[PDB]
Amino acid sequence: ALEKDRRALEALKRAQEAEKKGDVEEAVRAAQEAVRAAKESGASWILRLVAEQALRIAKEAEKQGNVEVAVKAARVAVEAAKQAGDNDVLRKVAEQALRIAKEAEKQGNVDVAAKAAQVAAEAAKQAGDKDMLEKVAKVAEQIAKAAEKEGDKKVSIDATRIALEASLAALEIILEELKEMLERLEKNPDKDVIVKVLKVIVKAIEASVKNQKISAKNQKALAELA
Amino acid sequence: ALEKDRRALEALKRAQEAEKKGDVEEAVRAAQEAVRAAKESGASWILRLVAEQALRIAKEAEKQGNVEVAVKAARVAVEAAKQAGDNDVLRKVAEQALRIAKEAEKQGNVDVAAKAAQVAAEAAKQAGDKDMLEKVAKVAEQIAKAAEKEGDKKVSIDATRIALEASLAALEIILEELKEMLERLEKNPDKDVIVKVLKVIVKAIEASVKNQKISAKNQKALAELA
Amino acid sequence: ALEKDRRALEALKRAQEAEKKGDVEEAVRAAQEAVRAAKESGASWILRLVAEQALRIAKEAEKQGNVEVAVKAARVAVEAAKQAGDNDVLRKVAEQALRIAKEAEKQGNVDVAAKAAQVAAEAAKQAGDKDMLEKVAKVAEQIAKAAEKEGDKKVSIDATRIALEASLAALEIILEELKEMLERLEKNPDKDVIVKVLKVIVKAIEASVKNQKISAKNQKALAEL
Repeated sequence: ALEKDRRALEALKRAQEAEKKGDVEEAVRAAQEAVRAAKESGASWILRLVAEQALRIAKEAEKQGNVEVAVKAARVAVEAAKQAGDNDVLRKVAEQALRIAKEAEKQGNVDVAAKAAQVAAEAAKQAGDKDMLEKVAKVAEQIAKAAEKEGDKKVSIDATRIALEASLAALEIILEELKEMLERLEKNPDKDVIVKVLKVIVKAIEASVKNQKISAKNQKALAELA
Repeated sequence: ALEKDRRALEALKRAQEAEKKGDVEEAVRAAQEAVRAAKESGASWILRLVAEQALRIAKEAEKQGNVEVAVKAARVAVEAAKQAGDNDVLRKVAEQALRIAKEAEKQGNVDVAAKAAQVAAEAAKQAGDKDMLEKVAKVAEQIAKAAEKEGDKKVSIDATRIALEASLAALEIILEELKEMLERLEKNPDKDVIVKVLKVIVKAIEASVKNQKISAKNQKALAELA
Repeated sequence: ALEKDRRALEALKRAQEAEKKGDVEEAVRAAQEAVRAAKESGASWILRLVAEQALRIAKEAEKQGNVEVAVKAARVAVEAAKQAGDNDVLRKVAEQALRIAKEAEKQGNVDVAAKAAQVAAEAAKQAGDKDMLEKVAKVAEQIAKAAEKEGDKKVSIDATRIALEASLAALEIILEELKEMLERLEKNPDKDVIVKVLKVIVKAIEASVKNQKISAKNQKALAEL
């Protein structure tokens, strides 16, 4: 709260050596202790550095391939921002985790591509971004179809699960926006408000039908296993 | 009339004598013979007794614990109340089975608890009580969450299946209520009727999201099996 | 031409002579050769002729009562009409594959009935007929209930999967009709257009509930093992 943040800054001082070099071993070890010691302190002012530093170690991990360790750095980034409560960094980690997922898809590593999609769905859910959640759901659907071609089934089933959980979360946000527009129509009836509510109902039916579309894929994946 | 029916009332007295003597097991065996002879006669009047009588045996067990015998008596009650067609008794069977299911959950027997939550669902769907069907789902979710901690995974799948079939039955009722409101919208196109139809659609979508969220939680219970 | 091609035309002629003879069984074997060679040509038409000819083999196999051969004839017709387009040919196959499904029923062959319902759901989904896809999903439900009464559980799971796929396909088509109705509401927003949009919204929710009902039964079958 007040008397243990200095232990994290010195753990951040032992972390920033990976700027001149490209070491990922000491970068993930320092990121583990940084996001850990900062979370127990509960000081959102030290969580803003470890979250931004994790974006710096994940950006360098994105270079030179290294997608296997880039997701481990984005996992640290989302854990720091999830407990801090900042909505802007969660949107940046979500968009950056999508790159790690699309890169790992090209690298042939669907396991890392799925793990990067989970982090992308992890930050987008907590931040409440409906446009990002549906995007993570469609990226996880491509990883699932890619794993189906790779004959993996291990990641394909987990990729549909992330696609379903991401699209289900976006369906809740649209549902909340529809009930916010419903209470606005109350005590204020108008043809312009009715049209605005009808447009949200269509968006909700669109997110529901796509959610059932992903739901049938996850049942299809489970049916191939059993 | 007087045969294949007198045998039903004799089984009721054989059950009534057991309730005062004890051993509710023998009371259910008599109530099982009663509902069998009552269903053969097809008299809705005798079916209301064996239903309300078997309900009494279920409450006799509740104080004695023995939730295994309570569900057997609640299944006889819901089977007799279903063939009779009296929704008042079916609404009482649903509430009593929720009690047995919550007590079997406190006792740790989540298997009997799920069987009781199934009996509660059977009664609430036959009577057409959406407010009870949504209530049954809440309990069947609690039993599923309870089966998660106990390690009994087969019950967790069966409990989420029951929470799904209850939410599904509630969605059909709201869908029927929506088609009646759409029927009153075809006649007299009015701004006030539109607001009421818009109000039901949001409730139908909100129930659909709750059903797809229960379905997603059920598929999560299926993907956990290694 | 001559090479690669023509091999399908001569196979179709052998099929036409087999239809005149009424062997039907051999007619499917030649038609299988014809649709494979026509895919090698990758040419519009030819396939269109193989699709329309194979339908006739499936029609005369209904008169013969050989529903087993009829589902292979419709499988070649749905595979040829899929590559050639012409959704009126696909709609013609789905109508014939449902007739095969009902004829496969009642006789007792629920496995072939499931194969016929898949073909009907294959054509109607490609053509985009929600009224046929809904009709395929209802017949696939009749196969699943009958497969339970006959005792074969593997066919019952396959029948519910086809029922869900044809029901999910029709739900996507109705969603597109609703999006088109919403865009017409944005350009002309008044009471009468709102009434028609709300009428489609009810049809979209009614299909969504019927799709979730089949999804739950497929999950129940997946809960086993």
